[PDB]
Amino acid sequence: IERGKFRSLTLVNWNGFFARTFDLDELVTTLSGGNGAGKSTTMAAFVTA
Amino acid sequence: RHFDVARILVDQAVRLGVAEADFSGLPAEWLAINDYGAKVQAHVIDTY
Amino acid sequence: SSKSVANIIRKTIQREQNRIRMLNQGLQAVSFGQVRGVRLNVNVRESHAI
Ligand SMILES: Nc1ncnc2c1ncn2[C@@H]1O[C@H](COP(=O)(O)OP(=O)(O)OP(=O)(O)O)[C@@H](O)[C@H]1O
Ligand SMILES: [Mg+2]
Repeated sequence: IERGKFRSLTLVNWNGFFARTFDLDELVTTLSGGNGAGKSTTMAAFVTA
Repeated sequence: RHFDVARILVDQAVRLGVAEADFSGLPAEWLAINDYGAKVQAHVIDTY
Repeated sequence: SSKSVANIIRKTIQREQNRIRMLNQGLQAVSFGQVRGVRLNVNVRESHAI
């Protein structure tokens, strides 16, 4: 009971992200931006971590 | 309609300069912007 | 025969390089994301020039 949750994701000194923290939602988090915004970069952050 | 407004406003606001606090390493807070539980996370936009 | 071969290859390579370099100016700075232009680079390979 009481499944653990990912609360936040931090990127430090990355291309386009010097210091950025996203607060992960309990149900759904939706990145949105134009092509080249760097969303794949954020998911890359999550996976590589 | 609130959501469909918020998005649009943000789309219009982020084209106007950047926020200098975003390089401070200090996360911004989730300021409430209405009743019913809507929240926003953004530093003040200073450098136009 | 080997000399004639090498000569004809050199001439064909030069002609094709000129054609492609002339064609490159047929592009007008497309705007895609952070990509601002596309170009074709043609260069004789030194490993093959030797
Ligand atoms: N390894 C890399 N080397 C150089 N530039 C890169 C690299 N990875 C990403 N970029 C650039 O960083 C910017 C963001 O790329 P990315 O693929 O993360 O964007 P995106 O908004 O997630 O993409 P899309 O929405 O099309 O999936 C783009 O300019 C991309 O060219
Ligand atoms: Mg992407």
